Amino acid sequence: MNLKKYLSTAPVVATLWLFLTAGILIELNRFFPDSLFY
Amino acid sequence: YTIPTIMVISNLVGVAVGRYALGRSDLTQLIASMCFGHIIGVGIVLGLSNMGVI
Amino acid sequence: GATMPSMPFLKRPSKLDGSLPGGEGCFDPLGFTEVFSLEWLREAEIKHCRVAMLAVLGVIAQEFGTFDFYNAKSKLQLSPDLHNQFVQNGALQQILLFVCAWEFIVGLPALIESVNGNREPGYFGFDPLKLGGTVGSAQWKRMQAGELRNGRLAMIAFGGFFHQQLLTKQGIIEQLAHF
Amino acid sequence: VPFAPVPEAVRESGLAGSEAEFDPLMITSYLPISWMRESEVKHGRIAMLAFVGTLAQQAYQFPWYKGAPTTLVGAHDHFVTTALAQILLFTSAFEIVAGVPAAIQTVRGSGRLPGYYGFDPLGLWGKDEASRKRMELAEVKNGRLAMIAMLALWHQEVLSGGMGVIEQLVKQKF
Amino acid sequence: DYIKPYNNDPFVGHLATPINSSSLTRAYLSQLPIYRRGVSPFLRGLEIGMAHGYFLIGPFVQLGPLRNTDIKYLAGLLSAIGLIVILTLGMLLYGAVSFTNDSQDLESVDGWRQLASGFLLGAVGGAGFAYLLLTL
Amino acid sequence: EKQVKVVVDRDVVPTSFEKWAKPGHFSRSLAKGPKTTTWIWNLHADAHDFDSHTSSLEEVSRKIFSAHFGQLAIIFIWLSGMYFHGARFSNYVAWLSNPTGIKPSAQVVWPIVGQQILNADVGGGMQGIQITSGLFQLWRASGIVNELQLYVTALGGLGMAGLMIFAGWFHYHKAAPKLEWFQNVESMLNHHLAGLLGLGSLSWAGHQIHVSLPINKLLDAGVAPSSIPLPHEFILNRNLMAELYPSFQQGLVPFFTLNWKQYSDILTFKGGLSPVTGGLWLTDVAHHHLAIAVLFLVAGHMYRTNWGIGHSIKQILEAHKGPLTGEGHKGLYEILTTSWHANLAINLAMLGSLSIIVAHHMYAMPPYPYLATDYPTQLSLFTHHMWIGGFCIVGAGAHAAIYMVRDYSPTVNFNNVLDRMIRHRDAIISHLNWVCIFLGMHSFGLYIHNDTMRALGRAQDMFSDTAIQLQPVFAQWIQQIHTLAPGNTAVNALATASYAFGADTVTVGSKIAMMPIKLGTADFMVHHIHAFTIHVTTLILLKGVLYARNSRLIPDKANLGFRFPCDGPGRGGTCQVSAWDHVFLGLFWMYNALSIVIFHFSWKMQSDVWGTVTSNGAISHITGGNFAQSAITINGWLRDFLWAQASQVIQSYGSSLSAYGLMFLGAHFVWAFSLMFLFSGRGYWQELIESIVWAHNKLKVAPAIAPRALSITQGRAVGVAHYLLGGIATTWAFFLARIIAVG
Ligand code: CLA
Ligand code: CLA
Ligand code: CLA
Ligand code: CLA
Ligand code: CLA
Ligand code: CLA
Ligand code: CLA
Ligand SMILES: CCCCCCCCCCCCCCCC(=O)OC[C@H](COP(=O)(O)OC[C@@H](O)CO)OC(=O)CCCCCCCCCCCCCCC
Ligand SMILES: CC1=C(/C=C/C(C)=C\C=C\C(C)=C\C=C\C=C(C)\C=C/C=C(C)/C=C/C2=C(C)CCCC2(C)C)C(C)(C)CCC1
Ligand SMILES: CC(C)[C@H](C)/C=C/[C@H](C)[C@H]1CC[C@@H]2C3=CC=C4C[C@@H](O)CC[C@]4(C)[C@@H]3CC[C@@]21C
Repeated sequence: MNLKKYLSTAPVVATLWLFLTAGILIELNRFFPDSLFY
Repeated sequence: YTIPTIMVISNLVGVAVGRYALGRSDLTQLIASMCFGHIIGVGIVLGLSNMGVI
Repeated sequence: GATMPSMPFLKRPSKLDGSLPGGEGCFDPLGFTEVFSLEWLREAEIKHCRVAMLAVLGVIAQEFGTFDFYNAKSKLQLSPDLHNQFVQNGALQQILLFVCAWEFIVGLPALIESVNGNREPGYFGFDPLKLGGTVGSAQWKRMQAGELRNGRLAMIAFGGFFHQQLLTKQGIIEQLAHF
Repeated sequence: VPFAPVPEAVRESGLAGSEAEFDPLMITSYLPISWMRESEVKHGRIAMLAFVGTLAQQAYQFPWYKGAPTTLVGAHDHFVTTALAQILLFTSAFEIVAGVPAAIQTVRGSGRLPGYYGFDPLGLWGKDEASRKRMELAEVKNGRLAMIAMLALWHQEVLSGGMGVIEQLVKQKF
Repeated sequence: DYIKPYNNDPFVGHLATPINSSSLTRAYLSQLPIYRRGVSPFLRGLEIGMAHGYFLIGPFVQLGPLRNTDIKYLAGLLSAIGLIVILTLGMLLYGAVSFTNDSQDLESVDGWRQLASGFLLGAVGGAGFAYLLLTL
Repeated sequence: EKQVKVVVDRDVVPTSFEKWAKPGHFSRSLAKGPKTTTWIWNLHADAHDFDSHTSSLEEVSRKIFSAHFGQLAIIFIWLSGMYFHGARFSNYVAWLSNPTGIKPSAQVVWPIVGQQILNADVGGGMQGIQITSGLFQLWRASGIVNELQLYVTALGGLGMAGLMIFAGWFHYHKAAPKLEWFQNVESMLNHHLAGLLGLGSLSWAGHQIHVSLPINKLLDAGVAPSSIPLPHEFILNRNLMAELYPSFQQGLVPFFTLNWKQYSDILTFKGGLSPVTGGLWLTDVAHHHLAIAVLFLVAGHMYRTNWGIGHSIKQILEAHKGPLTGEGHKGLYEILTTSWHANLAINLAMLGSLSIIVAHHMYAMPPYPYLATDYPTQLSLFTHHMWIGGFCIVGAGAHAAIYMVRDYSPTVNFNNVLDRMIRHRDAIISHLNWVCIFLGMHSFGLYIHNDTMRALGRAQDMFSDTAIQLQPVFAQWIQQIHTLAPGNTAVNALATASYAFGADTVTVGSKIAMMPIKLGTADFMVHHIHAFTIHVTTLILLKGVLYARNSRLIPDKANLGFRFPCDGPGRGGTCQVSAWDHVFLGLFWMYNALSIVIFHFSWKMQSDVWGTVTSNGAISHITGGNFAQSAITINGWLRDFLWAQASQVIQSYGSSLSAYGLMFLGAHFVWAFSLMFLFSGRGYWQELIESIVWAHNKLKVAPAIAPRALSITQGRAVGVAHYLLGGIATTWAFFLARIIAVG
């Protein structure tokens, strides 16, 4: 019953990391919309 | 009392055909023959009624 | 007649459960422990018992005093209007914040530990006043059974409180005093 | 061979429940005897309760429900909304918790006597095994007389234009 | 049981099925201008052509571009004759490359040349006869 | 006699996460470590292939029963999602108040990157994306009037999904049936015929009689949805049902007395569409469900199971034998009881055919209310079921080939229909190929000829109504017979089954619901095109299944397997010779056939059926009679259909339909990206990957998992997947945008 190892596999870790990245991007886009030319 | 008479006749016909086909007399054959007789009697009665005979 | 083994039902074959604190009833007519872990179910039952006891006493206590600084436009404590207004004013939002914090930071580790076979279900080691005595001895198993029974009664009484209030549009004390 | 001459030995003679072997259709030969016996005892208990309830409700009504029809059909239709609905809810709960699994286990090999529960508060079952056997045979014997009785009462009420059992026994017979 | 190997010898790439081989089928396939015993290549070609041009004229006269004009039959006949000439050209080419010098038995250069000549003559005559029938 | 008994193994498989941390554990080769990037693809390619994992049929049967439960749970979660979306983010009540004016919508887009524009002004207060799934019409037909019922249904669906999750886990780790179970085809068929379908239709008929009928009757009578009594009230208070339907006054007595004719108020056979909503009469639908339930129940007592009465499928199969078929159907029973691939092939072909039939029957005889007036929903549903049916058919062929390559046995298939077919497979495929050539010439050549004639100004020499005419006399005749059936062959039917055959037109909300679909020369040519494409795709699939084991080119294709790249550059070239490749080609052909089929339905419906009706009966279609003379030429199909109707999907920018336009472009990209994988080989990509790997090596950043190019078979699969995705998405966006912008 090694759930940590499974959660550490490539698909799970990749989906979690990309989900966090997309969430950060979206959150930044609603708090700071239509960002251009810094 | 035409419908009950037709249903009883259909049940007897079903019993005869069931005994012949299955070749045995038991509760299983009895219920199966009764089901067949009912499926034949219900249809005959409804068909005759649709024709105005009964 | 009956089968070779018996259950308090007097007509059932004893399940895997034997004699646990407050579990002498072996009340498992529908197979729930045969497929699901016993520790998981025990943890859930104790958590339900505790939250329900607080809810029953809370419903009765809320009908006497509202602190005077909370609007409380509705005198029915188990009504959706009161729940929504307290959620909007932030009181229930803060209860949710801290209760979720406890469940994630501590509740989840506690359940994982009890599911692995290390922590007894519903044992948080909270004994400020030595009321239960030593763990796993006299005054503890009996007290644990008492907690389980009081919690089950509180759960059934909370269901009754909610249904009665929603059907009579009257409080518990108000309904007890009139019809 | 059996109590009925035309049918053959219906089996189920070495089991418990009734010395007489009345199973002309040999339904037991194609169904579990324990399950059928459990259904039979359940029918008997329900029918006996219904018979007493029919002879009681038609004679006296509780202060509550003051205005309510006494006929089985009328009473059912008038109470199928709140009273009988609640009765059904609780009886169904009892069957769901203790009813269905009991029969399931009995059929799956449990040694439970069909129709057995631990409901013997006054200890009227008896001490001697013979007394217990006679008592069970009496419960089933008294039953099957209440099932037929309930069917007869319902038919008489329907054919008598909603007439009570005693009322019909005192006014007319046809 | 009706389906059997063509020559009663398995491992052959053919099957003796009902319409494939039958009393009626064997009789019909046989006796045709081709496959009939005692028929010179020219006679086979003449029969085949007179039977081909006859039905070949139909399509051109009935659905030709000039099917609505007063020369629909003549235009269709000319088109059929041209198609017949092209087919004869193909036949002669096939005989020129496929067959070599040997006895005239329909499988030689001379045999296929006679067959082609007969086919051309028969096709032209059949087309003309059909055109005459249509005009009359 | 065999006892139809249940035997199971307890705690056969332990429940633990130990195997979750070892990808490829199910395969002996995949459990030794990747060593290359191809292992990642092989892990997913052979994940659901339970027959390759173990050689035991019992284990495969258990792995299928479970995972079937998982898919059932997935379907229940999806259904719960649809119901919750309807209850929380949809204008269902507003739509009920004004079904014709309010556009169905159950999706609300979050305002984040300007995507809030997608919230179309569908009406009813809320603004969102218009749904063309027919969820609103279905819910209305089911009697739903308030969102509380939708919420309860969503909760019930979630509970059912949880049950299907528990059942799947329990039937693999707590109680796994043995191979004797799953081989009781007689019992499985009896139960599925009388319990899954028979009792299911019976229960639905009861629900319609007690819920759909009264609620819909009140809705169609001008009663507000909030004022209609609750469904339970119609059951408790029989007075209401009696008032709405006097037949209920008699109760169930007429049923038991065979006086079924007394149920003429609820069990009608009107035959036509309701003039108020445009759909089938709910009474006819309830009567139909009752009849189908009784018929299925009677059919469910045919096979023999644990009793003397019944039939044996093996005996019936072996009994059918003739002179032209030596052993008839002998050995087929053992084939369908020892190989899940054969059963899957038959079931997939039938399920796909059933879906296609469903599409046709649903558009012609709109069953749900206000379904015909909602052209977007009609187009989407016909096209959707048409596509799912075609995909299931291609899958059926693929699984037939799989069984032929792996589960085939010469002893079992000896002198039977299957063996006799494999014997003359050359006659089958050459004659079928000849039919395909003839169909293509006489179908596409007619179109090409018309193009050539119109371009030359010789319109008098075309295959049209004015010029040479090709009228579907047989189909037109069947239509006339259907038009006259309600009075000479359907005595009790009061109207034609479908108004598409004839009779009169039906208009609801100033919109045409269903009018006679007249067939002409254009329909003759398009129908022949459909037949031609179906013949070529079935030829490809049949060829792949018949030669799956061997052929004159490769004498031992079976030993090579069902899914192998090729035998090499020998014998002139043996590329795409395996059956899997035949399925790969059949996918493109099925896509072509289905695309042409949906194109015909869309254009014909928009030019001769769908449209508006002005007062006094004047009819004006979306594309007024242009299909009669424009669908007879490829130029017309490109100008009047692909170019004229695309203006809505290309000009959708700046509005709520902009998303569709975006998807219209994206799909194209995908369809063009597939070409990359279809016109290329892995040798070149492997060399390019070698150079890239050298670049990585120069920086000490090379990966342990040696990068490799996609396998030949994997490359073909990726190419076909992208091709189908792009094409179907392009036609999806085009259809949805065109039908939503207008009509
Ligand atoms: C699986 C599908 C299904 C299901 C689950 C149900 C379920 C139900 N149906 Mg139903 N029904 C169905 C399909 C289904 N139906 C079909 C296909 C039809 C034919 C179209 C009907 C037609 C139908 C009718 C007409 C009625 C129901 C009714 C009912 C409800 C009570 C049935 C009952 O026991 O009353 C029993 C009624 C009887 C009359 C019993 C018959 C024998 C009695 C004992 C006669 C003896 C005389 C006695 C004094 C009673 C006088 C009755 C007389 C005045 C009518 C019940 C919830 C009833 C209802 O509750 O309405 C809302 C109702 O009247 N159904
Ligand atoms: C994964 C990356 C990510 C990140 C970095 C953030 C960051 C932030 N979110 Mg956010 N969020 C995310 C994902 C993320 N979110 C997702 C996937 C959802 C669901 C679509 C939400 C929904 C959400 C809401 C509704 C709100 C925020 C808010 C906020 C800000 C509040 C301050 C804070 O520190 O809380 C940190 C928060 C996180 C790190 C994410 C936790 C999200 C949890 C699951 C709460 C959402 C509950 C949801 C309504 C119901 C169940 C969801 C289910 C997944 C369990 C903040 C900086 C609040 C805000 O607007 O500030 C004014 C607010 O109202 N988020
Ligand atoms: C021996 C006495 C008797 C009499 C006098 C009648 C008289 C009648 N019956 Mg009837 N019937 C009887 C016995 C009798 N039946 C019995 C014993 C049964 C049980 C087997 C039935 C079952 C039965 C049914 C199911 C039906 C009738 C119907 C009818 C009426 C019209 C049938 C007709 O002639 O149209 C002639 C019809 C045709 C020539 C068309 C043939 C059927 C088409 C082509 C459908 C083909 C279906 C498909 C290809 C095959 C099945 C597929 C499978 C998946 C289901 C008619 C008044 C019909 C009815 O309901 O009346 C309104 C009807 O549907 N009967
Ligand atoms: C494959 C589809 C197709 C079809 C059905 C037609 C059909 C036709 N075209 Mg057309 N055409 C086509 C494709 C097609 N074309 C294409 C693709 C082009 C562009 C290159 C053209 C360009 C074109 C032009 C320029 C013209 C036509 C014309 C015509 C008409 C007369 C042609 C003619 O005389 O041929 C002759 C046909 C035959 C000699 C024999 C046909 C085969 C026979 C009937 C088969 C019998 C088999 C039999 C049943 C087997 C069993 C028998 C055995 C057992 C005994 C005709 C209706 C002309 C016209 O004016 O249009 C009306 C014309 O000028 N076409
Ligand atoms: C009348 C009894 C009955 C019924 C109603 C069903 C119904 C079903 N069976 Mg099933 N089956 C039965 C008896 C029955 N079976 C018997 C006796 C055997 C052994 C011979 C099998 C062996 C069998 C196999 C091997 C498979 C099925 C599968 C399925 C499902 C097909 C998928 C589908 O169409 O989605 C429709 C889904 C629904 C309409 C939802 C309804 C679901 C509920 C729970 C009804 C099913 C009741 C269930 C059969 C018995 C309850 C057991 C109890 C202890 C809880 C479907 C739900 C397939 C499947 O999907 O696997 C899970 C499949 O692989 N059956
Ligand atoms: C009930 C339907 C059904 C079922 C149960 C099966 C079951 C099976 N199939 Mg089959 N098949 C089906 C339908 C079905 N198929 C259909 C409809 C087709 C035609 C498309 C096929 C064509 C097919 C082929 C050619 C093959 C199989 C194979 C197999 C077996 C292994 C599957 C596997 O492990 O691959 C793993 C599955 C994947 C890696 C997923 C691939 C994803 C594709 C591209 C679909 C993407 C859909 C999605 C909507 C895309 C948009 C979203 C995107 C942007 C992310 C397995 C027993 C294989 C086999 O037998 O092994 C030798 C085999 O080669 N199937
Ligand atoms: C739409 C058609 C299409 C597209 C888009 C491409 C694109 C590409 N080709 Mg190409 N090709 C095509 C058709 C196409 N080809 C055809 C028909 C042939 C003839 C067989 C070729 C033959 C060919 C050869 C021989 C070669 C290429 C090469 C390349 C790559 C060049 C480098 C580059 O620009 O990288 C930039 C990347 C892109 C342009 C792709 C866009 C980025 C994507 C969309 C982002 C990732 C996915 C995104 C997250 C969304 C998906 C999410 C998921 C959940 C579904 C590039 C990816 C060369 C190469 O390998 O370059 C090194 C190479 O040598 N192609
Ligand atoms: C001729 C009258 C039928 C009209 C044609 C359309 C019929 C539809 C059924 C399709 C099969 C064709 C019927 C003959 C077939 C038929 O039923 O023959 C009879 C025979 C079945 O009789 P048996 O004695 O073998 O019966 C024992 C077994 O059937 C046990 O059930 O079938 C064959 O063995 C040959 C199978 C195909 C033979 C090759 C023909 C392929 C051509 C396919 C195209 C058909 C025409 C297309 C439409 C124009
Ligand atoms: C598929 C089909 C069919 C068909 C049939 C047929 C086709 C028949 C016939 C026929 C034909 C197709 C015929 C033709 C013909 C021709 C003729 C009869 C002619 C003639 C004569 C003459 C007059 C000649 C002349 C000449 C000259 C002028 C010179 C040179 C040489 C010659 C000799 C050529 C059948 C019905 C079976 C079946 C169904 C359908
Ligand atoms: C989810 C509830 C509502 C239902 C009743 C659960 C029933 C569980 C699965 C249990 C209860 C009694 C049955 C039970 C009896 C005895 C056991 C022993 C134990 O090794 C588990 C299996 C096993 C052999 C089975 C599993 C299946 C049953 C039916």
